[PDB]
Amino acid sequence: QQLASFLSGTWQSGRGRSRLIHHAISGEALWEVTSEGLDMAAARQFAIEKGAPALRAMTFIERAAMLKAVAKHLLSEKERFYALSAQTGATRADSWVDIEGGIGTLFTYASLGSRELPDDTLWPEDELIPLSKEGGFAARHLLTSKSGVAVHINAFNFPCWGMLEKLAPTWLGGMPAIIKPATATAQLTQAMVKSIVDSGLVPEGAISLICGSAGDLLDHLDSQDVVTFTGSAATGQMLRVQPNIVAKSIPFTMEADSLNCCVLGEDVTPDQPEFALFIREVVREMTTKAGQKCTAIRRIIVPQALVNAVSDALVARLQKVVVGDPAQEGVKMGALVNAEQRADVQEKVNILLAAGCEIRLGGQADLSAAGAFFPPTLLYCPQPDETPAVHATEAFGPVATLMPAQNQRHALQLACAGGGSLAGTLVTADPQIARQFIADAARTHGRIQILNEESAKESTGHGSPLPQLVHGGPGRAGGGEELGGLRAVKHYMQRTAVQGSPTMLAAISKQWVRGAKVEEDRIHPFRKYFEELQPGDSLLTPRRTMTEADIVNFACLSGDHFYAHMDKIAAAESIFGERVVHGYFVLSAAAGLFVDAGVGPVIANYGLESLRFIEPVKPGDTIQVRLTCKRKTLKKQRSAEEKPTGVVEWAVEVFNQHQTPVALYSILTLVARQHGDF
Amino acid sequence: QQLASFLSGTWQSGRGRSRLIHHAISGEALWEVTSEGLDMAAARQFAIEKGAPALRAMTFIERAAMLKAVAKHLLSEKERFYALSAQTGATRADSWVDIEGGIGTLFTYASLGSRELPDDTLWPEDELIPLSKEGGFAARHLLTSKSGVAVHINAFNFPCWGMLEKLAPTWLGGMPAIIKPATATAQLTQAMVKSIVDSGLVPEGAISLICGSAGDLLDHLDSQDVVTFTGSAATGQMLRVQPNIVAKSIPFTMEADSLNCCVLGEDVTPDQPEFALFIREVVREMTTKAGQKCTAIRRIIVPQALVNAVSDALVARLQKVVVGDPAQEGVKMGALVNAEQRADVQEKVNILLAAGCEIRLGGQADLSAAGAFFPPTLLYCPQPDETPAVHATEAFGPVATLMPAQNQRHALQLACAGGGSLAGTLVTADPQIARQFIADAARTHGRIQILNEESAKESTGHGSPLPQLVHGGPGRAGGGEELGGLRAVKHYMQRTAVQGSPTMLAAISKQWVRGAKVEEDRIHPFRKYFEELQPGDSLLTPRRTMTEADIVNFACLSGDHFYAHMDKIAAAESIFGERVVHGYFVLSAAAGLFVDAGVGPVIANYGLESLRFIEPVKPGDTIQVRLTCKRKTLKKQRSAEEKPTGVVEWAVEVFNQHQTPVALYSILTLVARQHGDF
Amino acid sequence: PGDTIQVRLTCKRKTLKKQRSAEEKPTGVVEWAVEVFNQHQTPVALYSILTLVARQHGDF
Repeated sequence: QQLASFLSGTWQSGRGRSRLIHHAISGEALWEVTSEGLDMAAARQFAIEKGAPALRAMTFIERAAMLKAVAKHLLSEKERFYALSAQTGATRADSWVDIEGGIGTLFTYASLGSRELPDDTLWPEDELIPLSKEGGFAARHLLTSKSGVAVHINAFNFPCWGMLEKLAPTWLGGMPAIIKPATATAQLTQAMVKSIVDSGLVPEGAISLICGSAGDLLDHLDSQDVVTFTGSAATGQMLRVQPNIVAKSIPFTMEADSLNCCVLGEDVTPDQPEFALFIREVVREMTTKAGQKCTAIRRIIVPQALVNAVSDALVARLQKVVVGDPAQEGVKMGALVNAEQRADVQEKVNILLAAGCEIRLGGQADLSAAGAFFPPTLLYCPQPDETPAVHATEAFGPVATLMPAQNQRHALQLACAGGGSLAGTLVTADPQIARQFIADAARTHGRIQILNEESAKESTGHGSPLPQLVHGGPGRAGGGEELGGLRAVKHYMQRTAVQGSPTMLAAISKQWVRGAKVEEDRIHPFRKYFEELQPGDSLLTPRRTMTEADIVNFACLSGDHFYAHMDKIAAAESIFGERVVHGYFVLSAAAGLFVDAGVGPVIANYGLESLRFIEPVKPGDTIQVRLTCKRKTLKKQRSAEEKPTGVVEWAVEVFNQHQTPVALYSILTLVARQHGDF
Repeated sequence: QQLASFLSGTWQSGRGRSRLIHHAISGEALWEVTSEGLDMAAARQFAIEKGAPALRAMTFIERAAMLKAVAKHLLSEKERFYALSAQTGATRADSWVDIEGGIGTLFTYASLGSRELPDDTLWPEDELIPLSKEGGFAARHLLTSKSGVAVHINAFNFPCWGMLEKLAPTWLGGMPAIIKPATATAQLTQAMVKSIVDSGLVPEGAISLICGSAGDLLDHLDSQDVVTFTGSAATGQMLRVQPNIVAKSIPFTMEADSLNCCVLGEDVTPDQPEFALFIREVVREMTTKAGQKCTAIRRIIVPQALVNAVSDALVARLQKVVVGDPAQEGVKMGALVNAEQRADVQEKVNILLAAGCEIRLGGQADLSAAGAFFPPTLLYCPQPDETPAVHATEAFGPVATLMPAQNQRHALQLACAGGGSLAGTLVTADPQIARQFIADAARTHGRIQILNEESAKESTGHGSPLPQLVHGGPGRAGGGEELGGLRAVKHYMQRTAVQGSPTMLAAISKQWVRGAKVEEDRIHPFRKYFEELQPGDSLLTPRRTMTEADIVNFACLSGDHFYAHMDKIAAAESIFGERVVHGYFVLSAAAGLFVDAGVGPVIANYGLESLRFIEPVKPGDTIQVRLTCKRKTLKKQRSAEEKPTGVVEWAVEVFNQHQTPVALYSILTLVARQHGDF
Repeated sequence: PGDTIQVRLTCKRKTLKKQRSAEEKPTGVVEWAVEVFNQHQTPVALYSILTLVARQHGDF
């Protein structure tokens, strides 16, 4: 039964050398996978010529909506993916974390994209940077989608989450994706790809899949392509030195095997709840996914005195875990994905034992059984500082080593001795211990969780990588970063400093910037609908003279009698030298000047972005307000009856009678739209 | 005369194979450089053991102050550097751009560090990310200094700017630097290093210099080290595939040769000022530094009709440039740095001519003269789309090629055909042309300037890389990024997502976060000095009942009679369903509730960071304010008489009678300090 | 209290004023009818205001 790969817009399979996908439980070969003789250059060309322009033509809002629609479509058909994930030897809980994590990642990226990405094909990331005394020359940073292709090479650990976690920012960045999943679990990935292709929610060529060898795809890539890799250190190190990749300076991101630690604080004792939740956390991370998650705990660092206690409390809890076929009731842990994986894990355990380690709970597995089952294994290292192999060798299975520490600094040294890790946990109740541990060991771990009684109530766990947080680490972990929210998007884009006149930068950004040309229409901007508004549509308001009465009345009404406003004697000795107008009164008076009272397209204010008071305002000063449309962001209608609205940001500039700016800030608004989009 | 290298805290030179530094004008060998037999592992160990902890112990404010002090010290001794830069064959203008650019970079990084980096050894980059319904589990990103060493390998182009542009963010990131300058101009770099070492403003081992070969330093590096490279593509590609670098996943940044373009818009005509300033820009970039700056213009893309005009206007302007010894009056352009450089430039010119190019102004140089002089050269390509060598070969000298374009899209294709560039210029007056050009060609250029009449008045130039903007580009440009303001700092740090209870994250960050434990002292927080304040010091204010009178009075005083507040009929048909209290009145009433009136440590408000109105406030609702100290930032005294002040950020949470948060924002304040620091 | 007022302002009459000199600002008298209604559209106030409005073109 050939596993088809989707490339050049067609489902096709290769001929020649084939690799077998076996059922993890049954042991029967149920797929064979090959891509020999398929034209990889044609696949790349197809993705570039039509997928990439179609994605680039879409705005970020449209791409976020496409992600949301794809997330809903995939969620509707989750049962198929559950059935196919059962073939990988994962329980319902493991399939839940994989599939729902993937779909949750898509939802989260869609929400983030909708909330805080521009309604444009270009992304101005920062505010204008002044570079001249007159303000005739400035610059700002843009992010533009790369015109090439993103090549994602995934591991077998998360066939579905591992795809969508890279696919969501790749698509949100406007880049077509070619996905090369790990062979061992490729059959699952294909199914989701099929769904997406059959959804008709994506442009043609926006997604391609290669089942089997990548052939010579990496030899056909150019400067505008990117490569992401997850798997063994050796394979990624081989790919990093690819002559074509190094010649064209192609961005290459690698995530590799990591020795994730779990440090027990010296403040905790067996009587504390911290002890119990530490044992529970370690066992959960060891047993979930048969410890085949890249964030599973491999090293357990505990105080010397506590060792003999912990070694008991784990084993008993680790004894209750039942390893078997997840279909039958009473199994809480499945099997590994492959017999080859089991042999590898056994080899790693044997290496650790040969390098001075003691079995606390069984490390020998049956290397003749049809199922790829491995018993929960706990090892012990009496000399952690004299055994380097415990800090270099990791078993990609339900295997962890516990080691003693002293004086809370030896623990930090042992945590840092990993040579770089993806995740770390410290279990403590003392804030100072947490501070010291982070300050000394965050440089070697990409994620650290401080687990206490308060956190454990709703903690998503040590091993679950959330889409709002970075997934990566230095050194042995590979040196990549992923899933850092919008950070990930910026890996599929080119950052360009654009210099020039503010007017030119405003036109380039399709956002008004300080010092740019404005349009005054003689129609008040708040009376215009979202569609009639343009960035640069501006109003110069009537003036208002600030009086001593204004200071007194605002201080009375607000209750703020701060000495700088209401005490002459003290204000004489202040930096200003006399009593001044309240900053918030300047803001309030400005609002009075520019706001149109009538019922209109403006729905709500709801926001104020970045307020600085530059110059004091004195009685007898006269303020004037320039109100300019800065940025427009359409909001997709969540239903059919909802009022079609858009987010409009307005730059407000408040000047005095000398035209010197006294207040500069931005307000957010909701403006009603004439035309909806269901 | 041996050129000493500063490593292991000592000035020392090597023995054996030596390379000669010649005077660019005279041609006499005046230095010889060698580092054979010097212990590179000892240098690395020395930098790591004492330089790195000493830098890491310092806060960002202290490190910014160290940068500022070093900048002032270097500026005091600039004449020595001018005299030594004269030996490199650079004019006073070129030496000015190099030395003052370097010192300006140091000043700018110091200012940026002082303004917007925390008063701590850790850097929380973002706001708290909620990850639970109760708010018991959250996460935020920290940046921590790497414990290793930064190895900077620089080019001969900017011996001093090229060092300081990397040194300023490396030190601001808390990382020791080992600098390997290009041999050809190493004598200049050494001098500045000497000054720094002799300043006593830096910790011991915070800076090392290697003059000559790097030996086997790259074989001794670990996961916590970083490498930056500038120079030829071949050398950087060789370094990228170093077995030790690829094994330990050591961050490697490369900047390589780029074919910087200058596109002339189709809207411009010879009668327009745009034409003149285009000619002036192209000639300036060609002639400055004898075109040895990495951002010099190499390709000139002009409309077909304009070609014969431009080809004339350039040549005449290019004829007036006098090439000779800069010491004698009437030379506006110096020589190249080396005879080897001259031979290389001549070889590249000959390659271009062999690949179908025509001389418009002389390309043949005297390869027997003592001085490394090269005449200003202008070439012409009749078939730009049929000659690939014009889009791959660059001459690192005063050489540029002009080529025709058509229909404004062929120009964009030719600009993108460079395969990635550091800088690009478009000369135009039409905003739509600028928009199209950016939208289609920003993905292949790291910096683009739109040059018009308005910009040219104070434009710093096409070739000058400013410290607030990114310096880098994809593909042929190397794929690095540098000088992106604080972005650069983050390349020398590890980004770690820290998860846990808000209380633990507040302790870890030394900044109060939403939902964390607070301290109520029964002393009002505004009455405490900066030193007595702690993040988490909080006050729960008295309550104030919002009334219809309050709405009317605030609308009257401010002048804002928006229908949502002052019209019952319209407010009935709004989303809220009845008239509500002004958001700014909620803000003003909150200020009245928490502000202490008395003369005290609080000096000014000056700021409001991020305001969102979550829930409407109705008449008969009662508001209460929780005011908490969020972040403290000490300000270094610029003089001895200045009042010692610090920036304190306060989180303000305004609730209604149901304890539901109606306003969440942050205010900035200046708080006086008891103890100054001169 | 609790009534909501709305105002219709309409130009009622225009009366040009002859310039007495050459430097005087050319102005005209404009009368405006003001109608103030409540939420039931029942008129609660009816009156006229006088105004001086500047002219673009004078007549010496």
